[PDB]
Amino acid sequence: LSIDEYQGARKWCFTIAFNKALVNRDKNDGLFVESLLRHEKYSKHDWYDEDTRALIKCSTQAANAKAEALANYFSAYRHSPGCLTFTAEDELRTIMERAYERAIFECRRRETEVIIEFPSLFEGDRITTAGVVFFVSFFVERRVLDRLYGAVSGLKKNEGQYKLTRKALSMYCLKDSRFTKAWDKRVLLFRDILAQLGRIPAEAYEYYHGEQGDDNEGTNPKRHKDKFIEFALHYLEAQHSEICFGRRHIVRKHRTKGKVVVDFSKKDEDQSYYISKNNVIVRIDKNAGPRSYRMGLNELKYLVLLSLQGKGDDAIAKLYRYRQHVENILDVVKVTDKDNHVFLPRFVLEQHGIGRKAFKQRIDGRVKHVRGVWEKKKAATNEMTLHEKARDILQYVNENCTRSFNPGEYNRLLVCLVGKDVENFQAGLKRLQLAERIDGRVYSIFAQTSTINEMHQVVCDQILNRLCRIGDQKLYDYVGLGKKDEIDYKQKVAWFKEHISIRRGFLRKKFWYDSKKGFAKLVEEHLESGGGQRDVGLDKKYYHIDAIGRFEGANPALYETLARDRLCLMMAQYFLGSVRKELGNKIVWSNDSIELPVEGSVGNEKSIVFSVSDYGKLYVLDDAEFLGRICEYFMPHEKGKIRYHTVYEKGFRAYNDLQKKCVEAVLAFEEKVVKAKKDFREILAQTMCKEAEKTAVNKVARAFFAHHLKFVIDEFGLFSDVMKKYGIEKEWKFPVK
RNA sequence: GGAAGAAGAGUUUAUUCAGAUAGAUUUGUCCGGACAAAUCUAUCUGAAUAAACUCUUCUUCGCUGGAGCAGCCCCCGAUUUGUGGGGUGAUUACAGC
Repeated sequence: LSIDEYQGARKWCFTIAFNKALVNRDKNDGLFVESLLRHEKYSKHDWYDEDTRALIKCSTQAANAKAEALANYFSAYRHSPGCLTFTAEDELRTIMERAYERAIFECRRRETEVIIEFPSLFEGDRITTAGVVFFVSFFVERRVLDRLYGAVSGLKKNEGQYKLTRKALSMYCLKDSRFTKAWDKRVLLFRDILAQLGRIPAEAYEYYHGEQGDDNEGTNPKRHKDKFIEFALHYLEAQHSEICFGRRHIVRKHRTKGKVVVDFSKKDEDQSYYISKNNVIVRIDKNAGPRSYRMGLNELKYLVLLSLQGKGDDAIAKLYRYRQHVENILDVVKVTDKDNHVFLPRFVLEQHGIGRKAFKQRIDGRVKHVRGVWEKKKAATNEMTLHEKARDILQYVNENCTRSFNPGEYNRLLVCLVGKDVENFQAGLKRLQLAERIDGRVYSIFAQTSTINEMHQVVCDQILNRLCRIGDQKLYDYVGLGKKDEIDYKQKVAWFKEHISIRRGFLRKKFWYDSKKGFAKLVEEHLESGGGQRDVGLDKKYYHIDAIGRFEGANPALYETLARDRLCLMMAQYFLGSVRKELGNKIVWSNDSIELPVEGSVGNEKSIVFSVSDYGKLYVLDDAEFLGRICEYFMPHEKGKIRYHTVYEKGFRAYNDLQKKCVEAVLAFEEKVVKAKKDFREILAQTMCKEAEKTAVNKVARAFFAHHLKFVIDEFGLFSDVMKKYGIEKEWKFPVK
């Protein structure tokens, strides 16, 4: 349809389409892959062949150059004549044919019409408008593609074949609706954190909804375990760069047996952190060299809280200093003061003579503790599990035996005891008695008993009797105070220097010195003031018990579980608000919404409102200051909180209607001035207008070209009058619109 | 009616997503017309993360010496997890039979 003849001002609608394609490419380069993989990525089956899939995956970043080249040719009448023609040798021409064939086959699966072939062929090296619209189908949304499919293109003419042509070209296009990116890591963290935070604590579930006898996870779940540490470590890694915690892996007498090794490699996703009784290992790498420490939960929660206030990084610096200070103390142990005294462990201080304890007090402390443990075990006979009882009974036999039991023999005896086959135990005792490994007294005392409870009671009686016997050196041997020390001091000091740990409560004294408030008050004040502006979904019924006294009962536990849980809430926000880099810092959270405030008047009413799903990067979303500008210049009357859909449906239409009429006029002016005269603002430079006015007109043109507006108000009037000078005038009602 | 760890097989519970099917509202295109987007309300498939519950296979379950600056427990107080004072015959970033 005179595709080559179509030139000059008669064809300008492609210009804005390619300008939009450029800004879409700037937002995301992967849109090409997404459009090519629309039906396969989130679905079970792929109609693409393996070779076609390999071609699509390998073909990346080359197509955008071709798109940019075509945009330049369509943009200007002056230059770039040979861009349109392309060789059939190109692989892009192969993948286009494959995709078009698959799409037309899918449309033919609709068996309504097969009579007429849909035209999409490119004649030899040249490409028709069908090829151009098919190519620009990628990188754009549905509505712009429909507008370009309008009467501007000659294909729009309605026939019986028209509907199938509309479907085939639009097959690989993406709707301007959300199409939210959902497989990102941060979103999958946020959803699970919220879901787990919506669960009943165990202790409160035991009573409030507690049943006299006890569905399960069915209706109102119970959180069996707490996962505060896993989320806190993820947040700490995400926020800062230096910190990377240790991780554990498994790979492969007591020789060459597989033993877990703590390593700091981040290559494998399967690696899980190393937490054993609420201890972690941290790495601080900066400046001269790496360093490391181990920390408890108490110093972890304070740092996690400190980061959110915005002072976190400085705190990390203090950790870097800590080790050095300890070194100084090791030189001045005798000289230094009490504050440095609390830093060093016991054995270091004991050598200098400080903290020595009398032997008799040690004996008295040890013996009563051991006797209390053993008398508790006596009352706990039936309650304990078989695993504990078997070890308890075997301990007496192994202690009585003169020769240390072989590790291999231990397992079979443990299996025999746990199997309730006490006869095998008796047989083993008889076998060991003959060689005299074990005393015959144990065999005599064990023979009568027939149940594990009876044997446990017998053993407890013997242990209590032997503890009851008068003081002797055998008592010291049995309690373990008799052992001597044969290791030099220097090796122990070297080991201690190799392995250091942080004092408990170190962070709290440094900054919150004057504070009288506890943990909960400190969390709650920042939650109310800094802008959490939310509370956990659970009612205060579960987190407190009214009947029992406040201090009495299990209430001291739950009152803390709330105080930490609030912190978790804030962390979840950081995993969603950080999706966008440009905005997301000015964003303010409020009651399950996300609001972006625009000052405007001194009274703030120009705020815009997103939902959680809307903030997920739909194609409609953009940068920050452009929103304020489009609100200022267009639709001034509306005030108050505005749903983003209203701005989307109002401002963008006015912007497009203005821009099309502006660009067509400027192109016509360029053509006319080029004809009258007989790139890079050469015409505007030729104009007798002032250089400031040249800058104004080219700035106004390039602003509408780049889809962002930053020009001042006065420039548009100058552009209007200079355009009027050439004799072509049209009114767009831009100001006070 | 043994305990932890690993590999594997599943099972069902609650939130998200993609492609399709209807209803209302609303906007803009064409010579009253269909169409094109959107926001809510129901329908059908499929996919991913999390929690719990079964089954199969395997692996380890000892003794000696140093460490309690870290993790646990009792006194003493408290809108509560405290650089207030006393224990823990060791839980291990470890070394030897």
